[PDB]
Amino acid sequence: DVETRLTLAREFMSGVDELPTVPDIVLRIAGKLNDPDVAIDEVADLLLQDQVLTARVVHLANSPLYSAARPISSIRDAVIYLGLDLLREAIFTCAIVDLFKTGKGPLNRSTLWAHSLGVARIAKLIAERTGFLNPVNVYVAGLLHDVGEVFINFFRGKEFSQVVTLVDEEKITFGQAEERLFGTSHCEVGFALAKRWSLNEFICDTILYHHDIEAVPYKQAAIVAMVAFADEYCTLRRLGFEGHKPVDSVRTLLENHPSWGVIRRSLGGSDFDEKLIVAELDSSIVEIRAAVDELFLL
Ligand SMILES: [Cl-]
Ligand SMILES: [Fe+3]
Ligand SMILES: [Fe+3]
Ligand SMILES: [K+]
Repeated sequence: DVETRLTLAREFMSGVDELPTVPDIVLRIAGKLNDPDVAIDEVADLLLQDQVLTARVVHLANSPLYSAARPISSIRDAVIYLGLDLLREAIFTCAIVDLFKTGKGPLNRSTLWAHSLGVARIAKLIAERTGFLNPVNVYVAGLLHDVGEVFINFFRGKEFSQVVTLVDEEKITFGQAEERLFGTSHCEVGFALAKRWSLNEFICDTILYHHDIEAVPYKQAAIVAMVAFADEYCTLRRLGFEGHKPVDSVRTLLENHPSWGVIRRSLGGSDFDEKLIVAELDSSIVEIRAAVDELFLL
């Protein structure tokens, strides 16, 4: 009954007069992720007129995670030092942050952003460790995964207020509370939204299926599997808000997570040890959380 939930999701957006938008640069970048031979200076040139976006990009570029110890002070430095993929990634991040800032609701702006940035970054780490060829695509799917909660929070806040208090009082997940109160969730709303924005279906499906990887109706589902894992990981390691049923052992859950099999079926040649990946994440999650929390203050 996804169409029932998808129909309800579209009706839920109908009642909003002015719907959120994303910059053309976000859609442009989203569209070009698979083209290895784009000219870096063309990408760089997109920032030229935008002093605010430019300064944001130089700031993220200079962060340890992007730069290491090398000082990035101009955009010219960022171009030379980041290269095409990390530059697309940094620009995407610095432009999409306006979506997460431009509103208020019952959940704090910073809650949704920090969780989304965490998911993006962890999902990318997984992409890298499992040999996935275009990890920026996983990053972008990750950062957008909960764009539906952003919508409900900012645009149907009066209503989301009730989701929050049902969650806080009966200790169910946001997705469960949404299902009960609205008959649809941020998965379906986020899908409807991303479809309205003309985002590729690899992103749309990640938004739709990220709370149950086992629902994806096709075999090559690496990105979704990566972001679903990253979301559950973040939620279980203090980088989230959506809630989770009680777990006997988190490490064991993460080690046995269904995404690992989905990634292996999608990437026939990839050899990885999910035990060591979970261990690595756990060893760096305090640092990851610090970096996330510090980048932009929303
Ligand atoms: Cl739809
Ligand atoms: Fe979610
Ligand atoms: Fe999430
Ligand atoms: K503020």
